[PDB]
Amino acid sequence: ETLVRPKPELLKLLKSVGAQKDTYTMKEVLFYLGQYIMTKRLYDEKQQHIVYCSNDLLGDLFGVPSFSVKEHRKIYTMIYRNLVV
Amino acid sequence: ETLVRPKPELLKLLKSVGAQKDTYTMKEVLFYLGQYIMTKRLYDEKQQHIVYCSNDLLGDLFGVPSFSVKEHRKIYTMIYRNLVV
Amino acid sequence: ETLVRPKPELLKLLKSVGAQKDTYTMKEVLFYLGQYIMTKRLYDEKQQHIVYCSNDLLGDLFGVPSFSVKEHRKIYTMIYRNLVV
Ligand SMILES: CCOc1cc(OC)ccc1C1=N[C@@H](c2ccc(Br)cc2)[C@@H](c2ccc(Br)cc2)N1C(=O)N1CCN(CCO)CC1
Ligand SMILES: CCOc1cc(OC)ccc1C1=N[C@@H](c2ccc(Br)cc2)[C@@H](c2ccc(Br)cc2)N1C(=O)N1CCN(CCO)CC1
Ligand SMILES: CCOc1cc(OC)ccc1C1=N[C@@H](c2ccc(Br)cc2)[C@@H](c2ccc(Br)cc2)N1C(=O)N1CCN(CCO)CC1
Ligand SMILES: CCOc1cc(OC)ccc1C1=N[C@@H](c2ccc(Br)cc2)[C@@H](c2ccc(Br)cc2)N1C(=O)N1CCN(CCO)CC1
Ligand SMILES: CCOc1cc(OC)ccc1C1=N[C@@H](c2ccc(Br)cc2)[C@@H](c2ccc(Br)cc2)N1C(=O)N1CCN(CCO)CC1
Repeated sequence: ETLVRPKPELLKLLKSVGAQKDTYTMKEVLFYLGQYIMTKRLYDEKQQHIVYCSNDLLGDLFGVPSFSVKEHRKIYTMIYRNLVV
Repeated sequence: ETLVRPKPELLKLLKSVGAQKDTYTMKEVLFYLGQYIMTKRLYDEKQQHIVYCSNDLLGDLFGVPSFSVKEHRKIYTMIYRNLVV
Repeated sequence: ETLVRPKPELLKLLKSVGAQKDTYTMKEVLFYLGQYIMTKRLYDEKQQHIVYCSNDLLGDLFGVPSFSVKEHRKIYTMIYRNLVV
């Protein structure tokens, strides 16, 4: 049980999909992020592993137009930058 | 910020010297244990780096009668078992 | 409470971390030196117990490129060379 504290904007994001805490485990962070992408359909209708986030609050936070769910380190890094760490 | 959550006993120990939260960074955890040990003089006054936790809550929580503050890995481990981690 | 007087060099250093006295108590100093090192990020990233001070005033004061926080007398010996009396 290793918790993290998301910054104001990220916490706003997680909370838009049901999150209710201030600190979370990374597992929870990724879960909520996953749900958010799926819910707002930021993934490519054709190939679901490609995420197109430009034009969304998510794009702002990750600072990239798109990314692959395979790029784990890149993903951990983009989340990192959004952590009161 | 990387937070951990102390089990009830460790949490009493921590709060017995001033702690006021439920989750802490390991830096804050070790800071407090430091104070607890100093405030109760569990350290050997003839070798200040040796800690004798025998017959003390810290001893029941760490499962050792003594240890050196130089055994970092050992200390992180004894602390791990007292974490809802 | 045995107050101590840090030479000009070291005295100026402690100050940089928000210290306000010409004399302190070892417990106070070490706490600050620890703060200096940490936030200054002078420790090996995969072994926080290793301190790389070269390329820093601290290395000057101690006269060492690096050292381990486990080297206790050495850290005392080094601070005793930075103290009046
Ligand atoms: C948004 C679509 O994401 C996927 C697409 C895939 O296409 C084949 C396969 C796996 C995923 C997927 N992997 C998950 C994940 C978790 C942590 C890290 Br680090 C990386 C990836 C996790 C995820 C979490 C956060 C972020 Br950011 C990106 C991906 N995650 C998911 O969100 N999904 C939703 C889509 N489905 C399809 C179900 O058949 C699989 C799981
Ligand atoms: C999300 C996966 O994270 C891990 C996976 C690991 O697999 C080898 C090992 C360690 C971690 C881990 N390291 C933590 C961390 C904290 C600060 C910085 Br700077 C860097 C890393 C911290 C972390 C924090 C932010 C980010 Br981004 C990535 C990792 N963090 C975790 O969240 N962990 C470690 C503990 N475990 C379960 C152990 O019983 C869950 C995952
Ligand atoms: C209780 C005895 O404490 C010491 C005695 C020493 O003898 C020379 C040297 C260092 C310490 C000391 N080191 C600190 C520490 C922090 C993290 C890890 Br992991 C290990 C050690 C930290 C500590 C924290 C938690 C735990 Br468990 C053990 C040690 N801690 C302290 O509590 N200190 C700092 C050093 N001095 C200054 C006055 O003599 C005594 C108090
Ligand atoms: C005390 C320092 O610990 C680290 C030092 C590192 O060196 C770079 C890297 C990662 C960590 C680190 N790993 C985390 C962790 C959590 C669960 C498990 Br199971 C294993 C490891 C978790 C941890 C939890 C409990 C215990 Br016991 C030991 C480590 N955790 C941390 O405590 N931290 C705090 C310090 N930061 C960087 C601060 O600038 C990194 C993460
Ligand atoms: C800056 C990192 O320092 C450490 C790294 C360690 O790595 C495992 C373990 C213990 C310490 C540590 N020991 C403390 C200390 C106090 C008096 C003397 Br004599 C020697 C050491 C004291 C210190 C004081 C002055 C100087 Br010089 C060097 C170290 N002190 C600290 O500064 N810290 C701060 C960081 N934390 C992380 C815990 O998760 C541990 C304790």
